[PDB]
Amino acid sequence: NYVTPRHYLDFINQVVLLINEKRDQLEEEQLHLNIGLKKLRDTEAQVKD
Amino acid sequence: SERGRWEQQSENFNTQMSTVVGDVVLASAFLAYIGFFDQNFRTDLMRKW
Amino acid sequence: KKRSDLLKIQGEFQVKLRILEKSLLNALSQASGNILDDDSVISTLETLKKETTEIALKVEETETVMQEISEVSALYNPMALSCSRVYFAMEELSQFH
Repeated sequence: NYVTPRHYLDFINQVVLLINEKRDQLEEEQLHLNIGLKKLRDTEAQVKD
Repeated sequence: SERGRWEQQSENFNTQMSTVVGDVVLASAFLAYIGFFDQNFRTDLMRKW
Repeated sequence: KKRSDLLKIQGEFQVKLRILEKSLLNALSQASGNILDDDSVISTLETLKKETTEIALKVEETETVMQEISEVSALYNPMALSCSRVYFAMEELSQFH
């Protein structure tokens, strides 16, 4: 088997595309998890009020 | 009780968000290099990483 | 059969919540004022208190099924092993053209 610079390059490109693909999915889900905890921690203060 | 559930989901996503870079690096090498070898080389390689 | 379907049917515990959650966030919105008699808030919520539970406890049994799985996946192990050994025996015969 042979590993060439060309492999190093694709390696990086994969790491670049996957960190994005993964972060995006996680942040888009943390956002939703926030539109929620607010709406809740709020209704909880309102009700407790 | 519902809001407590969101809190668990949230913390869970921060954990992932916290281990994404390393998780991706590892998954990349796997996709980039691992292929040629057999289980033993794959296994030992993943451990060095 | 079980192992698949069961865990193959994560959708309920997936979408039936991943969007039913979104439906709670709605009520709470068309709210902020008369929260205490709000049926869509009392609904969505208590709805979850149920549709939720399905997962939790039903899981308590899936760990115990994975156990059913394991027990039996060990009972066949020796035979599965003999098989691998037999095949690689046929592969050694290859030394003769």
